[PDB]
Amino acid sequence: AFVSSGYNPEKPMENRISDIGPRHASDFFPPVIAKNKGQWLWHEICEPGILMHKAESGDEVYTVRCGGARLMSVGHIREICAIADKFCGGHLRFTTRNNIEFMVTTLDEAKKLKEYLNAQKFEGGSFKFPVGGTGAGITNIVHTQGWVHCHTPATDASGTVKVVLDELFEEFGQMRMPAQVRISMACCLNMCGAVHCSDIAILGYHRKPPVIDHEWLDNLCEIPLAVAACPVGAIRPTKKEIVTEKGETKTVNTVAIKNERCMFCGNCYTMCPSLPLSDQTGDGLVIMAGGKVSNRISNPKFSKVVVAFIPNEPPRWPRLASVIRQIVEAYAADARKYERVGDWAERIGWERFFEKCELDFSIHMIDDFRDPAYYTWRQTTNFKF
Amino acid sequence: AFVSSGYNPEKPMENRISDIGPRHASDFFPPVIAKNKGQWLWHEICEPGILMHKAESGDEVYTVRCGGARLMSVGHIREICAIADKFCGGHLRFTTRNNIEFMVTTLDEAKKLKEYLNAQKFEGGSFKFPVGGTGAGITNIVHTQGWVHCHTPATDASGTVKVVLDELFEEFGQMRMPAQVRISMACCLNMCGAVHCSDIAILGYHRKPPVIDHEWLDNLCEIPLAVAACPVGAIRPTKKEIVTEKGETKTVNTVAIKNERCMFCGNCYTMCPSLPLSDQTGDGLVIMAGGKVSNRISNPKFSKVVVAFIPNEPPRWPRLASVIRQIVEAYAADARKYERVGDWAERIGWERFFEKCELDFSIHMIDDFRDPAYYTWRQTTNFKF
Amino acid sequence: AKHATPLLDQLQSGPWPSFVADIKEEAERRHSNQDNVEYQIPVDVCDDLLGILELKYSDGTTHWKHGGIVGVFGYGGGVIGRYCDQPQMFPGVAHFHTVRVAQPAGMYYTTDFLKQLCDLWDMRGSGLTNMHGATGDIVLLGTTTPQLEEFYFELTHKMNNDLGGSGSNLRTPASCLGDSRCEWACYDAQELCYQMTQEYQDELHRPAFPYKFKFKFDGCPNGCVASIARSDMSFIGTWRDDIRIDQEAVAAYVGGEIQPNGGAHSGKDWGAFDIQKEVIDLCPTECMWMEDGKLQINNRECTRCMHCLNVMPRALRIGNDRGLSILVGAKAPILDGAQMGSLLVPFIKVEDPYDEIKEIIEGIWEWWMEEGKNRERLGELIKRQGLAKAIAAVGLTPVPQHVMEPRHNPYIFWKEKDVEGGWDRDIADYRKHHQR
Amino acid sequence: AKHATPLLDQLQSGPWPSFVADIKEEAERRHSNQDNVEYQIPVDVCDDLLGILELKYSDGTTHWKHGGIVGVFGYGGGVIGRYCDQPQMFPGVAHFHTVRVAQPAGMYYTTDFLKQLCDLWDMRGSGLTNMHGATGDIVLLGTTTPQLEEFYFELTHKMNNDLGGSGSNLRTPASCLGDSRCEWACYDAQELCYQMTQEYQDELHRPAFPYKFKFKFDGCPNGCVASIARSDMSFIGTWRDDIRIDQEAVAAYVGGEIQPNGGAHSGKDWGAFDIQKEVIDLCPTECMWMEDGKLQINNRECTRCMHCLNVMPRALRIGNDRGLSILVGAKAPILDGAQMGSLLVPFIKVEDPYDEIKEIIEGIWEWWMEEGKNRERLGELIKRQGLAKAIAAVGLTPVPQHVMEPRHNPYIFWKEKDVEGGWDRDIADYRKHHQR
Amino acid sequence: AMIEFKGKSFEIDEDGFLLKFEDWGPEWAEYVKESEGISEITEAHQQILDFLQDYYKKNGIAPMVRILSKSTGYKLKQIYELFPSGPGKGACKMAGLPKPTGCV
Amino acid sequence: AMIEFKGKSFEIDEDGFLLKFEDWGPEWAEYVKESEGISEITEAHQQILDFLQDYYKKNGIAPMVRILSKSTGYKLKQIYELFPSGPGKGACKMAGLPKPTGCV
Ligand code: SRM
Ligand code: SRM
Ligand code: SRM
Ligand code: SF4
Repeated sequence: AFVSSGYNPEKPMENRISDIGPRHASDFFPPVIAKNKGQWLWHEICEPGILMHKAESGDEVYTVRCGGARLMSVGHIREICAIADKFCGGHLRFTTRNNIEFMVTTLDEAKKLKEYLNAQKFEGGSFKFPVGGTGAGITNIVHTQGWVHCHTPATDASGTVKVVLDELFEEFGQMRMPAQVRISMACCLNMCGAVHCSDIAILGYHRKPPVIDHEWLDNLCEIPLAVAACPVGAIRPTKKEIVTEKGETKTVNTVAIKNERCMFCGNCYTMCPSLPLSDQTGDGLVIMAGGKVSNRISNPKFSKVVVAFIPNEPPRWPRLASVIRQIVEAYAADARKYERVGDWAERIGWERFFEKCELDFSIHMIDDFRDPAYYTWRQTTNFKF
Repeated sequence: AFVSSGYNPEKPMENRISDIGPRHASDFFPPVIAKNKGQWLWHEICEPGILMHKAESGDEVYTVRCGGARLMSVGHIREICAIADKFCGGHLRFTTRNNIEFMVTTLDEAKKLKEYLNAQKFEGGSFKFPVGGTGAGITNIVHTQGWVHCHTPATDASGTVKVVLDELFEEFGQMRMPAQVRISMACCLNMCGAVHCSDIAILGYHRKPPVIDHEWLDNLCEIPLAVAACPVGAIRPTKKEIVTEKGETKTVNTVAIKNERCMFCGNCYTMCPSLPLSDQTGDGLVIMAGGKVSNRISNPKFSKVVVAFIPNEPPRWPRLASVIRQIVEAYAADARKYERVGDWAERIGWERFFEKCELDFSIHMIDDFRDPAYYTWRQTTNFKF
Repeated sequence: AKHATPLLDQLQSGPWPSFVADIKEEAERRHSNQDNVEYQIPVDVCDDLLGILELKYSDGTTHWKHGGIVGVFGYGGGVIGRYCDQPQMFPGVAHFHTVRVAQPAGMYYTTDFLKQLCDLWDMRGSGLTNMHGATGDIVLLGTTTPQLEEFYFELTHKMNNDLGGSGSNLRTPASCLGDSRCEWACYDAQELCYQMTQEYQDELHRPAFPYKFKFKFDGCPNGCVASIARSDMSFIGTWRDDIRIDQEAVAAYVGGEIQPNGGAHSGKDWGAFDIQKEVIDLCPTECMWMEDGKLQINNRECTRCMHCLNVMPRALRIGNDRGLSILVGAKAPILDGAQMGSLLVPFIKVEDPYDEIKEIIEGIWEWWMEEGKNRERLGELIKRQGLAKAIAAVGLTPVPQHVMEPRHNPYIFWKEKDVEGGWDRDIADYRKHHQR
Repeated sequence: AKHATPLLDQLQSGPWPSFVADIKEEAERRHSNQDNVEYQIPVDVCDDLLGILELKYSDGTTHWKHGGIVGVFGYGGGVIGRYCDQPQMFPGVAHFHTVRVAQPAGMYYTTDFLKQLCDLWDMRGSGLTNMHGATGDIVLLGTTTPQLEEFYFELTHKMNNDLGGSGSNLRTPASCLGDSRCEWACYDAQELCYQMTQEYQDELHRPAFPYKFKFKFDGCPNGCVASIARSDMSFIGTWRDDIRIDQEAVAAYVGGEIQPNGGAHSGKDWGAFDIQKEVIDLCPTECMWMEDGKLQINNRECTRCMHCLNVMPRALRIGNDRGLSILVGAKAPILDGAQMGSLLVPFIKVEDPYDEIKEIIEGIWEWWMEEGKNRERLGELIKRQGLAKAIAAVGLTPVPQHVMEPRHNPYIFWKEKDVEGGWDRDIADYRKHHQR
Repeated sequence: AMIEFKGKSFEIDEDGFLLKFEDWGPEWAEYVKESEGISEITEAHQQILDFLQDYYKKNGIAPMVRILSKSTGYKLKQIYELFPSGPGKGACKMAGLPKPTGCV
Repeated sequence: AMIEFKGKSFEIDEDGFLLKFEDWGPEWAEYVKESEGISEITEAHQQILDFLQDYYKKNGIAPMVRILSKSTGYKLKQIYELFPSGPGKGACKMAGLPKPTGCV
C-alpha cells in the first residue's frame, strides 16, 4: 500500500528541488484584482460581511467574508473551492484572522452569495460559512494548537474558541460595537499569536511547579539550558541520590526547583522533557484585555490581566463564555464610538473597568516583575472612588 | 576665650534635655493667621509678589513674597527681623522654595512694603529682597550644598543658582509664563531636593571612573559595602600588589573597577573615602526638563534628560545661563495656558521639544538602564518628521 | 465512530462552524474512501485524533509526548514532529507531524492549486489542515515520518511550492493584502514580502541564528498583519507629504450623503455624522480644523495615525511621497517580557531590488548573530546592549524620533574618547590637591 | 579681606541676592565685632570659607574631606561633620560642621525666636545658615566639634528647641503651610506633621532603620511640599464628597468680573476668561459641563486633580468629607531608580490622636525594619518584595485603585494554599497517564 | 525501543536519538548514518562528531551553530554537505547527544 | 595624627577613629572611652565590642543595627545606655572599626 512519489531513499539528494519559496500571489489574483492592483480609491461595507472597493478605473470589487474554524479538513477546503468555482471563477482568499473571502463583480452577486453561504450547515446545526466579520462587530478569534497537537498547552484552543464564538455569535454578523473587537487565544504563555496585543485575550495558565523526572533529566536534557530557561532563577543544578524504576540506587546530575520561586511559565519544560507541569485542576485560563496593534488615535497597547483564573471546564467552558460576554456587554454599552476596549479602559480608569465589568481584583493583577513593575502602580492621587 | 554654656563634659548626661522636637507653629503665627486658621475661603494674587487671602469672618491677610538666597548670614536674618519688626508686628515665614513671606492687614501696607523691600541692595547692586515668586512666572531655585559644604558635588549649587536667577531675573517679579516654572538644582545624583521632579533641572554630572586609593581602601572602607554600592555591578573585590608611598611592597585587599562598565554615579565614593572621582574637566552639568509634583490635569512626571553635558565654567557659567533661557523662551512662546513644561513637551512630542528648544540629541538621551529602558523607546509609527 | 466522543460531542451544536463536525465528516470520508485513494498513513487517523483529544478533555492534560525532531534532507526546519503518548490506545496518531507549507502573500488562491494540495494531503497525510498558521504558513496537520520525503517530493515537483520555516531561523514572512485590495497600501507589501522571502531562502531553510526571527509587512499603520507585535523586524507603510483632501467629498460626509468609516458602524444608532466630534476632536495631535466648510490639516503635526482616513475613506487619501518605517524587537514574553517593535528607521523608500532595506536587515543580523546569546531574541539583545547599539548597527545616528521619551534616570555612559583627558588618572595627582 | 577672591567677586553683581555679597558682609561684621561677642570658633571662619570656595572655583573640585562622624551624646544623628582638605591654607574651616535644627511646621517665625537663635549661632558658630534645608531643617552652617555640646545645651535649655534628623533614621518631617493660610487644606497639615514628629522623636534621634525614612504632609493634591517625590511616606489631603459650587461666582467669572486662577496669569494677554476652554475642556475626566449658565460636575468621576478649583478659587471649594491618601516609596535614583510615592491607602480620616495613621506608619516600619537590606529604601523593598506585601503589611486588601494598570506580563505567582491539590506531585502519578 | 546493531544494544527514542549518553559505542554512528543520508563516515564527519561529544562532555550542552562553525572550521554550508539534516538532526544525533529541544 | 596612650601608639583621624584595624590593641578601647562618655568598660560593653570585631573580621563590614541587637540581645535603648553616642560613633569607634560612611 506504500506508493512512492519518485523520491529515492538510496539517492536522497538527486532530483531534489529546494529553496524555491512560496508562489507569487499574482498566480492567483481574480482578474479584477490583477487589473486594478495599486489603483484602489476607496471602500465601503455594503452590509455585514460584504465590502466593496472602487478603483481609479471605475471598476468595483465585492468581497464576501465568512467565518472559518481555522482547523479544517480537505473535504471542507474542497467545498470552499466548489463554492468559489460556481460563484467566483475559481478564485478566493483567506484573511489574517482566518476568515474566508470570496470576490465577485456586482452587489447583486455578492448578496446571492451571502444568502447561499448562510444556508450551509454541518450535521449538528453549525453554520459552515457564517457571513460577517466586517466593521464594528466581533470577528474571528486567532488561536493556537492546544490539545490537538502541542505538548506545552494548559488548555484547548479549538474548544475554547468554539465555546466563545457560539456565545458571541450574533455579534459576528452585525456591526453594533463601538469598534471592531479582536478576541485572541493562546494555550500557554508562549503566546503563539496575538494574546499580548488583543482587545480581549484568553490565555492557558499553570498554577503548579514542574514535576521532576530525576531518573531521566540528565539523559534527556541539557541541564544548563533548563537552568537558563527560568525568568526568575528558580532553577539550579544539583546532584541527587535516587532509586530508579528498576529499584537500583544511584546518584545523578539533576535540577532542584524552589517551589516558592516558581510562577509556572512552563519554559523549563520546553527546554527539558523531564520537567512536565500540566495538571487537570491547576491548569486553567487567564483573561486579558485592552491591547491593540493599530496606531489609530492611540498607540499600540499591551493587553492587561483582568481575570486571574477561570477553571478549565471541557467541553463547554461555561464560566469562560460567561466572563467574555460580560466584558463585551459592559464595553459595548459604555464605550464611546471608535474606542477600542483598551481606549475605553484607560479613559474611564481601570478602577472603573473592574466595576463596570463586575470583575474581582486581587494580588494577581499587581505587577511584581522586575524594576518595570514599579511603573504600573499609581503614582498620583488621581483615582476615582 | 572658650566660654562654657553650663554643660559639664565631666558629667555629660546630667541636666540633658532631649527628645523635645520642634516648636509648635502656633508659637509664631500672626494674630490674623491664628484667628482664621482653618476658615479660609479664597485667595487672589494682587500683583507680582503680593498675595491676598479672604477668611469666612471677612478678615483679609496680605502676603508679600521676596527672594532668598537660601544660604544667608545671621546679619541677613537680623535684617529680615528688622523689616518684620517695623512692618509686620515681628512675624514672618519662609516658603517650601525658600522665599521669604511677610504678612500685613491691608493692600496699601502690602504695596508700601513691596516698594521698601525692592529698594534694598547689597554692595555690588544685587537686590536684598526682590519681590516676586507668585503666579505664572519663575520662582526661586531649590538647590543643594555644592562646594560650600559637601564632599560629593560635581559642581556648585550657590554659584550656578546665582547665574541662572540673574539670567532669568525679570521673570521673578512678573507673571508671563503659561504656568509657574519650577527650576531646581543638585550637585550630584543623590539629587537632594527636586531635580527628578522639576520643570527644568540642573544636575552636577561626572564623566570619569573613580581613582582608586589602593593603599588606604581596606583600612578606610567596608569593601562589600563599596561593591554593593554599584547600580550596574562594575566593582568586584580583589587582591593587589602595591608599592606604598613609603616604598614598601605589600599586597592588600582592595577593589577593581571595569572602566567600560562604570557610569560615574559616585555612589561607591559615598561609601568609600578611597574612591574619589571629582575632576575639573570631566565634571559638569546635565539638564533635565518636564517633571512636576502636582496632580493638576496630568499626573506627577519625572524630568527627562535634554542636555547631555554643559561644562562647568566658574564663576559665571555662561553656557548654562544661555541654555536655560533658551529652554524657557521656547516654552513661554509656544505652550498653552496652564501647561507645565512636561505638559507642553509631551503634547507636542519630544521630537518637537528638541527642535523648538534647538537642543542637540544624542546616544546620551536614550534610556539603557535595565528592563524599564525599553518602555521609553517608540513602539508606534506615531511620530512627527 | 471508532471511539466514543461524549465530551467532544457537545461541540457539535451551536452556530459557529464546528471543528468537531468537520473532523467527524473527514473520518467518514476516509472510511467510505469513495475515490479509492491509497492512503499512506492509517485510515482511521482522524478517528484516533478525536479519541486522544476526547481523552484530553476527560483528563484535562495534553497527550502529545515532548518535542520531536523530523524533517527533509537539506532543510533544518519546516516540520514540527509529534508523537502521541498513548500509541497503543491510539495507533493512528502514533506519528502526527505538522508540515509548514509556504503561502502566497495575502493568501490568495485558485481552486486549481488548493485542489492539487488537497489531493496530495488526502493521500499522504491526515486530510486535516490549519488555514492558516499564526505566522502565515499553510499548515498540514498530521503525517508519518516515512511520508515526509514523499510529500516534499510531490510538493516541489508537481506543485512548485516550498516548505516554510521553523527553528532558529528566518521564519515565514507574512504581509497584509497590501495594494491588491486596499486604498491605503503605501507600498506593494505582498511584493516586498515575496522578494524578501526569496532573497533569504537559505536563512529560512537552514537555521543559522541564535534564535528565531520573523518579518511582517503592513502597508500602513492600521497593522492588519500585526507586524508591530509579532515580528522581530516590522515594516509599516507611511507617507511623508500631505494628506490629499477632496473637499466636495468632505461636504457630502457633512451633509449625510456618505456613511462615515465606510458603514462600519451601521448596526447601531450613533446619530448623524458630526465631523467635529468624529474627526476634528479625535485627531491625536489636534492638527485639523474646519474653515468655511472646508477641512484643513496641518500635516507637519500629523503623526499619520490613520484615524481621519479611516473615518472618511472617500475624502481623504494617503500622500504621494511614500515608503515605510522599520521597527525592531517585538516578541512574546519569555524570557524578559513581551515587546512590540521599537522605531529604528523612521522612513525609507521602497524600490526594487530593495538594496537599502536589505542593508538594514543584514546589518541587524550581522550584529545579532555575533552578540546574541543562545535563545536570545533580537528584542532581548536590544535591551541587553541598548537601542543605541541597534541604531549604530544599521549605520544611523540617534534622532529624537528613536524615543517616546528621553530617559529620566541619570545613569549615563560616556565613551572615553568623548571625555577631555580620558580616564587614565593617578591617585598621586589627586592627593596633591586634596589631603587624606 | 583675608583672601583674594577674583572668581567669586564676579558673583557680587547682577540682580539676584548675592550669597557672596552676604558672606563678605558677615566676614566683615566678625572682623569689626561691634557687639564684643566672644567668638567660640575662628573669627575668620567666613574669610576662610570664601578662600576655600574660591580655590574650588579655580580648580573645579570640592575641598571637603570625605564624611565626618560628630554629634551630641544621646543622639546618633543631627550633625553633619565636615573637615576641609587643606587645613593649613584654611584653618578657619578646619572643622566646619552643619547642625540641623528642628523647624516649626510651615516655617512661621517671630523675630524674638530668630534673633535669639542668631545670638546663639553668632557666638558658637560661623554666623552662616541655610533657611531652609531641603528636608525642612533650619541649617546652621559651620562650627567646631567642641562647640557642638555647648550650642546644644543653649538651644535646649534657653530656646526649647531640638535637633533635626540625619542618618538611617526618621528624618525631620515637613508640611505645606496647610490651613494656616490656604482655602484648600483638607486637614491640619501642620498639626499632623507636628504630632508625628513628637510621636517618633526616638526613631528620629537614634537611627534604628535599614536606611533613612522621610515624612511629608501635603494639605491637598497641589503638593506644595512635594511629598509625592520627596518622602518615603507621603500624606496628601483630599475629600470624597462633592465640590461645592457657588453659581453666582461662576457667573461672575464668566462675565469677566473675577480674574481666573487668582490673577496668576495677569502678566500676559491670554484673552478674556473662557470657562469652556480653561476649565470644562481641560478637566482630565471630562466630568464637567455648563447647563443653562450653571456649572455641573459629575463628582463620581472627579479624580480631585484640583484644576477647576485652582482656576476658580472664588467659585469652587473642596468637599466637606475630608481626609488624606498615603503613598509609599518615593526616593532619588540610587540605587535602583527614582521613585515617586505609590498609592497605598486611598482615604483615611484625620483625627487626633491619629491612631489609624500611626497604625499604617508602624505596619510599614515593622515590615521594613525586619526585611530591609542594608541601605535599601522602602521603595526598593517594595520593588523587591512587591506592592502586595506593602498592602498586606498595613492590613489592607488589594483594590484596583492600587494600580495605574494591571500587569501585562503574565508571570503570576500563586500561593500553594490557593491552588486545588497543592504542589506535592509525584512523577509516577504523571507517568501512569503519559508515556515517556 | 531497544535496537541491535553488530551485536551491540542501544536504547533509542522515536527519532532515533540515543537515550543514554553513557551507553554510547563506536558502533552508534555506523548504525545511524543510513537514516541520516550518509554512505560512510569521513574524517570531516568525525572531526564534527568528536567536537560535539567533547563539547557536551565539558559544558553539558550542545554548542551554538556559530560556535560549531568557528571551532571546527566548517561553514554551515559544508556541515549540510556532510550532514544533509543539519547540525541538529544529523550531527548531534550521530554524536550521541540529546535531541535538541525548544521550538524547533 | 599619631597619639600615645600607656606607651602604645595609634594612628587616628579627626574623628577619633582607628585608621588601621590591624594596628589594634587592648589599649585602644581604654584610650577612647573618655571621649565617648564611659567611666569603665563593663562586661556588657565588651560583648558588644567583641561582636563588632568578630563580625568585621568575618564579613568585612559593620553589622546592621538589627543584626547587632539580635546577635548580642541588647536592644537599641540599651546600646545607648552603654554607648551614649550610639552604635556607630561609640561602639564601632571603641571596637577599632572603620568610620561609618554614607548619608550619616
Ligand atoms: C545624602 C546627603 N544629603 Fe540629601 N540632603 C537634603 C535633602 C535630600 C532630599 C529631599 C528632601 O529630603 O526633601 C533627597 C531626595 C529624596 C530622598 O530622600 O531620596 C536627598 C537625597 C540623598 C541621597 C540619595 C538617597 C537615595 O538615593 O535613596 C543621599 C545618599 C545616601 O543617602 O547615601 C543623600 N541625600 N537628600 C538636605 C538636608 C537638609 C535638612 O536637614 O533639611 C541637604 C542638606 C540638601 C540641602 O542643601 O538642603 C542634603 C544634603 C546631603 C549631604 C550632606 C551635605 C552637607 O555637607 O551638609 C549628604 C548627607 C551627603 C553625605 O554627607 O554623604
Ligand atoms: C514555540 C512554538 N510555537 Fe509559536 N507558533 C506560531 C506562531 C507564533 C507567534 C506569532 C507569529 O509568528 O505571528 C508567536 C509570538 C511572536 C514571537 O515570535 O515571539 C509565537 C511564540 C512562540 C514562543 C515564544 C518565543 C518568545 O517568547 O520569544 C515559543 C517558545 C520558543 O521559541 O522556545 C514558540 N512559539 N509563535 C504558529 C506557527 C505556524 C506557522 O504559521 O507556521 C503556531 C503553530 C500557532 C498556530 O496555531 O498557528 C505556533 C506553535 C508553536 C508550538 C507548537 C506547534 C505545533 O504544531 O504543535 C511550538 C513549536 C512549541 C514547541 O513545539 O516547542
Ligand atoms: C482582510 C484584512 C486584511 C488581510 O486579510 O490581509 C483586513 C481588511 C481591512 N482592514 Fe484591517 N484587515 C484585516 C486585519 C486587521 C488586523 C489584524 C488582526 O486583527 O489580527 C488589525 C489590527 C487589530 C488591532 O488594531 O489590534 C486591523 C486593523 C484595521 C484598522 C484599525 C483598527 C480599528 O478598528 O480602529 C482599520 C481602520 C478601520 O477599520 O476603520 C482597518 C481597516 C481595514 C480595511 C477597511 C482596509 C481597506 O481599506 O480595504 C479592510 C476591511 C475592514 C473590515 O472588514 O471592516 N483594519 N486589520 C484582515 C481582516 C481580518 C478578519 O478576517 O476579520
Ligand atoms: S498643598 Fe494644598 S493645602 Fe497645602 S498650601 Fe498647597 S494648595 Fe494649600
